[PDB]
Formats: sequence, structure tokens, C-alpha cells
Amino acid sequence: GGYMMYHRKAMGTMKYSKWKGAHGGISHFYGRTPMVEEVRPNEPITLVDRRIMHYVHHSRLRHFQLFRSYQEKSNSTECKLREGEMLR
Amino acid sequence: AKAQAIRIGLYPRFGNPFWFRSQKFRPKAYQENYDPTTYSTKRTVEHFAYNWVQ
Amino acid sequence: LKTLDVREYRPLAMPIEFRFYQRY
Amino acid sequence: IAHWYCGHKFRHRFMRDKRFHPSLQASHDARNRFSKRRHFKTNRWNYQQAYRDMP
Amino acid sequence: EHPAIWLWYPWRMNPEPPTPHMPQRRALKNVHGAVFNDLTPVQKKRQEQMLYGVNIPETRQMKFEEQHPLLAGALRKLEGQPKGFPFWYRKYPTRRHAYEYRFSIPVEMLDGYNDDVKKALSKGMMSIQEKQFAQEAMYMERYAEHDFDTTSPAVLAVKRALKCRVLRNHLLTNPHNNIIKTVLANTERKLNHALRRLRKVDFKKYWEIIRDHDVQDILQPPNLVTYRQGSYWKYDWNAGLAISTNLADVMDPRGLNGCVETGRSRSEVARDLGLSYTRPLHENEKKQLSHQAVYYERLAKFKMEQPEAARAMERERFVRKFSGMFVKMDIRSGAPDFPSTYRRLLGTKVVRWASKRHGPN
Amino acid sequence: PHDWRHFYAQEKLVRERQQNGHAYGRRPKQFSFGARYVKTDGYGKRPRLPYNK
Amino acid sequence: RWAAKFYGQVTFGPRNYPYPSSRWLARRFQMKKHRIIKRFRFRRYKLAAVANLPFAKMIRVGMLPELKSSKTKRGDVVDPTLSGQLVSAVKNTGEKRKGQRTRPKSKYQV
Amino acid sequence: INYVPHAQLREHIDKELDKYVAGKNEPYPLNFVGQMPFLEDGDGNIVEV
Amino acid sequence: VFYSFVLVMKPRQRRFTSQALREIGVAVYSNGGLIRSITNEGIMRPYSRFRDADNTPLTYARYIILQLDMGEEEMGKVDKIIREHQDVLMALKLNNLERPVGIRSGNKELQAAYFPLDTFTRLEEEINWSPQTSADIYTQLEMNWKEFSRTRWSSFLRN
Amino acid sequence: HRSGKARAFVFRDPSLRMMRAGSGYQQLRRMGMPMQVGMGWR
RNA sequence: AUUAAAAAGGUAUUGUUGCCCACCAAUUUUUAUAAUAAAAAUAACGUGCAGUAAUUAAUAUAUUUAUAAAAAUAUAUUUUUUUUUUUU
RNA sequence: UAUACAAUUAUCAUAUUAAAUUGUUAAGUGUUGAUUUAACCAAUAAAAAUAUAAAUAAUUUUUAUUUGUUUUUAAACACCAUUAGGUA
Ligand SMILES: [Mg+2]
Ligand SMILES: [Mg+2]
Ligand SMILES: [Mg+2]
Ligand SMILES: [Mg+2]
Ligand SMILES: [Mg+2]
Ligand SMILES: [Mg+2]
Ligand SMILES: [Mg+2]
Ligand SMILES: [Mg+2]
Ligand SMILES: [Mg+2]
Ligand SMILES: [Mg+2]
Ligand SMILES: [Mg+2]
Ligand SMILES: [Mg+2]
Ligand SMILES: [Mg+2]
Ligand SMILES: [Mg+2]
Ligand SMILES: [Mg+2]
Ligand SMILES: [Mg+2]
Repeated sequence: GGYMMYHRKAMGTMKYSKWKGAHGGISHFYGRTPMVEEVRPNEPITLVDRRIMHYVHHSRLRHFQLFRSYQEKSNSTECKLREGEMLR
Repeated sequence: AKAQAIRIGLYPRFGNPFWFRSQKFRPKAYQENYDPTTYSTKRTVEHFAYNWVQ
Repeated sequence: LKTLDVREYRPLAMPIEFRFYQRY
Repeated sequence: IAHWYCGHKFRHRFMRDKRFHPSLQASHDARNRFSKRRHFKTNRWNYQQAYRDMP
Repeated sequence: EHPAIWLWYPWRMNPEPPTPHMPQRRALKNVHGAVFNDLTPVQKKRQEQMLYGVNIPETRQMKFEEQHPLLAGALRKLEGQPKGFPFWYRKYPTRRHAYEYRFSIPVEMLDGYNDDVKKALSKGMMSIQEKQFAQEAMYMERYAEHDFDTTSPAVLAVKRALKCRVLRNHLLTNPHNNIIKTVLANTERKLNHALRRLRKVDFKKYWEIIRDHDVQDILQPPNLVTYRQGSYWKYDWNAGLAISTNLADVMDPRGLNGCVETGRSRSEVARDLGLSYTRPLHENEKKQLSHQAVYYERLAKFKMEQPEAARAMERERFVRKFSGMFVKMDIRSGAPDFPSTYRRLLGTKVVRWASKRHGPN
Repeated sequence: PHDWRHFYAQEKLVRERQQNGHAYGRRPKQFSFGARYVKTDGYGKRPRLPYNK
Repeated sequence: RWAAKFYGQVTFGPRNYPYPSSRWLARRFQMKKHRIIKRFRFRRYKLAAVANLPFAKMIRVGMLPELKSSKTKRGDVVDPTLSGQLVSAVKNTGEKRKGQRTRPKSKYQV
Repeated sequence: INYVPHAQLREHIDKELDKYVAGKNEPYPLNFVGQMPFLEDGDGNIVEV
Repeated sequence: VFYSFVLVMKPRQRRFTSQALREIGVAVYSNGGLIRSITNEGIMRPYSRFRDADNTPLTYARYIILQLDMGEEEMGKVDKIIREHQDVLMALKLNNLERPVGIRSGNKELQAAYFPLDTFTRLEEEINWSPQTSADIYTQLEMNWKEFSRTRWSSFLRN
Repeated sequence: HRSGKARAFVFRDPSLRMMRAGSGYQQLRRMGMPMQVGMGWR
């Protein structure tokens, strides 16, 4: 069945399954791209990445994304969590 | 703003296209200067260290 | 219900709001 | 409180007294004190065109 | 199919939806439980007459000319030429008074400008909310006793009447916002107050408000119980206008009062001053009365022309007096209410009456 | 968060008085992912205030 | 709502107890409510209120001679026309007709 | 304010569609979004980027 | 302004763009309203590809700004006219232009209480600033204020 | 005790309790308010 | 040359070998008799192991499910134990 | 058997001066395939973002109105059953 992109089963690989959207160049992700890093000449992409990832992690975005994109939680438990977080 | 801008196609549904340009306007606070008001506990202890070692 | 205490449980704490509810 | 009036508990007595309390009496605003609920939602489905002899 | 059957499975919180179904869209009640499917032709006409536009009555141009003839003389010189001094200000005492163009712009201030501007501030360009405020200001002006008057019963009544109509048609379109159901009902209650105060202030404006906006439905006493206790009339006692009438212009006061030393009623002193205060009669009363007046002509003619039938009936009455329950007229026999004063007879001894009370007391 | 319950209550109170002093702790019913665009005319396409059910 | 939220007094703690109900007590009464509701479910209870009848007096429909669960107890006396109609209502409630609003179904409803 | 009347419509529309005509002697005006958009010639083909 | 629009349109051959804008203009004039400005902009590259009537996604589109004076009743008609036209990809509507966000909050307006005629007289451009605006207009503005304020009465009291 | 009688925080001023009693039944009988409609004490 | 000190709950009450939960027999007693009436006393037998943050945290409403405690889902919630970016 | 609640703050069911209601957007095809799960089984997978001002306070709405149950799957996720479907 139709899944969202952050869904578990989203991009499937099976005999039936096929990926949705124009997948290269100007793509399905066209204006949906959260970050863009032009790689400076003679710069390993491992620094690029670890900077991106540190960024998301310290601002608790990767937190949020991981959280909401795995399982469902009712608006009450979600409130309880965000407010508990904020109060701590 | 972001809502309108998006539905007119003048802003992306994700991401910040001005992220770098916008860095001027943000108070980037150098680890070398000290602002007495921070919730940064690292910077404080850093300058403590610096002066003690001095 | 069961009309009697199955558990003999005596908590000894006397929180002031439980007692004087006129003032708190 | 004599124990034989109204129910076998005490609070039943004071609950009947509330039908005699002065500031609680029935009027044009507070009505149907004793059965409110038998009359509730009684005319919801009763459609009555209001009365106009004047244009 | 026959009557609504609710069906409730007791483990479930609430019953199943009943029977051949209640009408799919819930009825819209007024404050008293009466139902309106839609606005009346008259109200409808009021909304159509608000929608397409409104106008200041030249009533105001007139009184502006007769009150301040100098200013109207100046404007009379200056027509079409652009003005830098607003001579017309007396004509519009209040911000609210100028409704013909948006943002309270008096007409003659528009003289020397572009006609695009003239079309930009015109009625057609108003929002709906603005247009309501237009209808409201014009009416408030018609019934106001001075310019800055709001609080007065007449003005209040009209503004509330309008607001009520608006909310009504609103609910006609988009069915469930119960916020506005409630606001409508509250407005209606406050309208009820304003009107019932009006008819004791002056009743003709009261009348023609009811005839203009067609609210007679919220003046209808809600239910028989509270009406019978005289708490519908009790209202204007509370509002304090209960004695306000100032008789002498209407209803000459001489025959309204009883005699204190004589003890004769007002019907009496009226009789003696040779006056008749008698409310207009419907058909019932005229007919009963006219049938009563003539008992003696009928009787006279009867006993003259036909002594036999008469004499038979008389035999009946006469012998009857000697038969029957009581012959004697004492405190017992002469109890005006027999079942009431002896209730203690009613089950066992006396079988005539099933109940101890047939009247107020 | 429950230690701050009084605070939260203050806001529930507010959302109730906006509703004519009625529905306490009530919230708008969640709808559907496609709520607006799958529903025909005459049916509510967006979640209402709870008193406005 | 018609039915009762609770059975017995579920908020009984000392004054100023800063909750409607303690865990213990609410658990007891959840037991009570549980037993009652289970009794209603297994005995296949049915009630009705009819238009133009005293409402607070509810005909026991689960006790009618047709719909009765027991093969022994004498059920109840309800007028032949009204009984036929009640039977037709209970019967036509069961299944989902397309276009009607979906309403929750159970074994015990039938 | 210059209001477009009904008589002046297409004249104005066309004066506007020719704002960026892909050649001129003078500096070009920007957007409301503050961009220099594609210069199209007569008939709206995408000539200068 | 009373109303505004941003109209994202498919970049067609000019006769078609002229036709379409004439359709919309005639759809405004019919309904008894005015046009303050119909502003043209170029063919831009948006952040979102748009699909037109053919469901063929579009990388480029022409932007066109509308500023109108209507009633709010039959702008409903104008609106469902506009959104239903095949060559209008998107339309965003601004109804807030008479009372924008920045005014009438806790006596923020000096010498008056919400004078409405300020933001009506105005066009959209000066209510909502475009990115390129810099400190330079701070000069231009006043050379256009002082100047205006000098000649207004003289010019108005002529006729 | 949610289910049970309200208790005063402190006592009631007895003096004040006697001051509120002026119009009570006994003082009324002594004023002669109620009508004597029956034989009464012998 | 790799690590370790500091924050925590109990329906029990010398305390988890602690206590409790429902069905499943007899009986006792009141009644407003719904598969097999309801409710209250109760000390057998047999099934489990529901609860005490308690072996998928609990509590309330809602709907469903059922040898028996109860279990699944939808909401609210802590009488459950906390983990904490003032533009990076 | 009779013999003196509270009235300054008390959590389960008798509400009441309130500004809402209405918005048509998004997403979809290249190719030969072990995705999700602690673990099973059916089997295209992508997606649905915009509104403030304003509505005057109280006095007869309590048979009136009102407190998360909702047409359309030929649209999915999700949930329930297990390859047949239900529901959404
Ligand atoms: Mg399917
Ligand atoms: Mg104990
Ligand atoms: Mg303890
Ligand atoms: Mg008598
Ligand atoms: Mg008798
Ligand atoms: Mg017995
Ligand atoms: Mg029993
Ligand atoms: Mg459990
Ligand atoms: Mg256990
Ligand atoms: Mg557990
Ligand atoms: Mg539970
Ligand atoms: Mg339950
Ligand atoms: Mg079980
Ligand atoms: Mg349960
Ligand atoms: Mg109560
Ligand atoms: Mg459906």
C-alpha cells in the first residue's frame, strides 16, 4: 500500500515494488531538499556529513524526525513528551 | 509568510535556500569573545580555563 | 463492593490540604 | 434529626429539605425543580410555528 | 411506519439512532423553541434591501437646511467646486452618521477628487460587515431621540432586531456553529427586553418596529404555566415602567378608581358619571351578552302566549324543591363548595364527586 | 508536566470560555489525512471547535 | 448520554485529593462496572423508549417472547402492534446499508 | 494612482508584457521577489538567461 | 489596497497571455470593480514545479500581480473564475491589505485610533516591502513626502 | 472526605449566634405573631 | 592505564517465601426476580496469575472481544520512574 | 428512642455573555528486483500546509439550544481479522 517517504516500508525493494517519482536530476525531491552543501575543493565529504549530522543532532531535529517518522503517538502522549522535555 | 510563499512556489516545502547569506544577520558569537549572559556552560568554563592557564 | 478492607494499610502521612480544606 | 423521616440515612433528610429552602423556591427562572429530566428534550421534534397576526 | 422507537443496548453509552430517521438537518429554533425554516418574506426583504445598498433620507438634508440655513447656503453656492473647509460638518454630528461612502466619508467631501476614487469609496465596494453597519446606522438614526443616543429602548430594539436577522440568515446557510446559535438566542433575549420596555415607553414605535422587521415571535409568552401566574406581565413591574403611562391624555382617570368610603367599585363610579370603559369585544362576548339581554322579552311572550307549557314546567320546579337532597339551606346545604369543605365524605359516603377541587379555591 | 497542571488548567479554562463556558478539556476531533479534499459539499471539511460539533 | 458513567461513588478520597479518583478505588469500581456490563452483554439485553409513551419507563425488549434468551422465564407483555414494530427495528439495526452512517456492530446485538 | 480603465486595458497589458523584451539600451527593472527574470523577445520565447 | 493577487501563470505565446489577462480584466469590470495595478513580471524559476491542465509539470512560470477593488460578494465570482482558468497555475489571495498586521495593537497609532484610510489609499508595494528595498528609499520617501505636502492644496483648490 | 459533611475551620462566635436569633420562633410566640385558632393548653 | 563513590518505586508493615484479583460449590440474609435474577456475609474445590512503575506501565471515558481475572483499538492522563540545543 | 452543617479556598456527572462558520491543495515509472518485523503471512507507492480586527457590560433561554460515535475507498496510511476480506 501507499506509504509516506519517512515511513518504514517506504522505498521498498521486491518483485512487485517500484519507486515513486522522477528519480534523478530535477527530481521528486526537487523543492523537498532540507539541506544543500556545495563541497569545497579538496574537502572530504566525511567532514561535510559529520557537520550536517552534528547540526541536526544538536538542534534536536534528527531527534524529532526519528521520533515521529517511526510510530504513531496520540496528541496527548506527544504533548506529554514535548512539555516534559521543555520543562526538564 | 512561509505558508503563502510555499503555496505560490516562492519558498521550498523543506530547507533554507538563504541559509548562508543569512548568517550575517545572526549574532554568531565567537568562542574567543565572552558574553556574560549565556546559557552556554562550555564557553564560561572555557574562559575560566584560559585565564587560569594564563 | 466488598464492604471490608482486604488490605490493612495505614499510611502515617498527614498532608495539610487533606486536613484543613477550608484554607487550602 | 429523628432517624425515621425520609430515607434510612441522614443525608436524605437534608436532600428533602432542599425542596423547602427559601432561596431555592420555584419561579419564572428556576422551574421544574423536582423533575427536570422527565421534561427534557421533549419538544425537540415538536415543530410549532410561532404566533404572528402582525406583519 | 409509526412512532419513533429508540433502541438502546445497555452496554453501549447511548441508544441507536431511532426509527425512520429524524430530518437529516436539525431544525433551527428561536429563543422560545418555535421553529423557523427560513426568514419571513418581510425579513427577507430587509436583507435584500441591505445587500444592494442603503441611502440617507433627504429628511436629513431638509432638517440640515432649516436648522442651519447659512451652512446649507454656503454648500449651495459651492456645488461641484472642491472645498477646503468642511461646511457640511453639522449634517454629520457622529462618525457613524455618514454611511453612504466607506470609512465615514460625507458625499460633498468627494467633490474635487477623481471619479475612480468616487467609485472606490462607493457602496458597491463595501464589505458585508460594513453594509450591516450601514443598515444599522440608518435605522438607529430614524428612531433616535437625539444624535448620540444609543441606550434608549427604541434604538436598542432596532439594532438588536437587525443583528438577530443577520445571525438568523447566517445560520440558514452554514448549519453548525453553535457559538452563533447561542449568540443569536442571547441577542433575542435582550431584544425581548428592549421591546417589552418600549411598549410601556411609547407603543406606536413598538408597533411599527414589529411591522418592519417582523419580530412578533419573540414577544410571544413562552409557556402557559408561567403566563398563568402573571409572570409575563410581571416583567414591566421589574423594569419599573409599570406605572409610567400618564393616563390623562388617554383613558380619562375619573372612572378608573373605586370609591373608598362608599365601597363602590370603578364600574360603579363610572356608571354614575355616565361613562363607559369597555374594552372592544370579540364575537363570543357580544353574542353571549346579546343573548342575555332578551331573556325577559322571551319570557314575557312565553307566559302570555302559552300559559300551559309554562305551568307544566313550573309544576316540575315546585315539586322538585320538595324532592332532592336538601330542602333547608343551612351551613351544610349552603356550602358554596361542597366537595371541598367536606373532603372526608368523598370516597365512602358521597359518590357525586370524584375530586375535592374543581376551582382555584 | 503534571507538576505544572495548574498552569495547563488556566489554558483549558480559556478555551472553554471561548466556547460559551462549556466544554472543558475538550479538543477538536482529528480528521483524516485527506480530510478536506475527499469530502463532498454539505459535510464539514475542516475540524471545528468542540462546542461547534 | 443515557447510561451511567460510573457505578457507585468513584471519587471518594480525602478532601483535596488532587485527582478525581485514586488507583485503588477506581480499580474496585472498574471491577463492578465490568461485571455489570458483562452481564448486559451475555444476556443480550435490549431496551427501548417509544415516542408518545412515558419515556422513563423503558420497555424491556430483550425480555420479549421472540427475542428472549431464556427458554424458561415468561418474558413480558407488550402490545402486538408495538411488539411487531420493535422486532422489526431490532432486526433491521444489525447490518450496514451503503450510504448510511457506519454504526458499531457486535455478536450480542443480535 | 493610475487606475487602469476599461478603455485602456490591452494597451496597458501589452506595455507590460514588453517590460522585458530581450533587448533595450537601459537598465532593467527587478521583480517583486527581487529577481532578474528571463528576457523574452516578442511572443514570449525565453531568449536571454 | 482592497484586494490583491499573485497569479502564477504558464509561460505561453504572447497573444495567449494578452487574451487571458483581458479575460480576467473583463471579468473584473463586469462585476463592478476596479483595477489599481496590473503588474507584469518575467518568467521565473519557482521552488516548486507546477502542473497545468495537461498534468505536464513546469519548471518556469510567468508571475503577475493583481490589485483590485471589489465588493466581497462578487469577488467570490471573480475568484472561482480566476482559479478555473486553464492558464493560471496558482493564485494566492491577499484580503488583509486594509488592516495589515502591523497596526491597531495597544495604541500603536499616534494621533488617532485605527484610521482606516491610510492603508486603503496605499498600493500593495509599500505595505509589503519587496526584498531589494534598502535604506535608499528612506531618502526618496521624504523627497516625495515634503514635495507632495507642498503642492497638494494648491493643486486641489485649482478647480 | 469528599462524600461527607462540611466542617467549620474554627468555632462560631457564640455571641454572634445569639445575635442572629432575634426573630426566631420563640421570640415570635412571645411577640404574639401566630394566631390562636384552636383551644390550646387547658 | 583502564574502569568503578553521589538521582529513584511497595496495596507490604521483622515487609516478595509479603499481600491481593476474579470466575468455579455449599450455605446465610434482604429484597425492584434478565442467558443462569440482583445485592451483601462466606473459611471449600478447581483454574490461572489480573493488580502493588509487577515480566506488552498503570488510571478514566469510548467501541469491540471473552473459561476467569481481563485483552485489542480510539481518545484524554499521571494518584508512572527524568534525564535537560536560549539562533552553532 | 429525642437531644443545633457550612457560608475564606470541598474534583463525576442540573451546562450559560459567548466569535465563530466558510477556504481545491498535494501526490504519482523506471525496470528485473530479498522490503518491514523480535518473528511470521498477504503484496504498485507516493502524497493533502495561509487569516487578524470586529461583535459592548448586566438584569425572565432551563418544555429551547449545547459538550470528540458520521455519505462517497472507484483514494491511501492506520487498525481488526489472517492469504479470500472488514474497516478506514
Ligand atoms: Mg486494500
Ligand atoms: Mg484500613
Ligand atoms: Mg507509603
Ligand atoms: Mg370555596
Ligand atoms: Mg378516600
Ligand atoms: Mg432470598
Ligand atoms: Mg446473586
Ligand atoms: Mg496489565
Ligand atoms: Mg501480574
Ligand atoms: Mg502490568
Ligand atoms: Mg484500564
Ligand atoms: Mg472499557
Ligand atoms: Mg479473558
Ligand atoms: Mg478495560
Ligand atoms: Mg451537580
Ligand atoms: Mg466511509
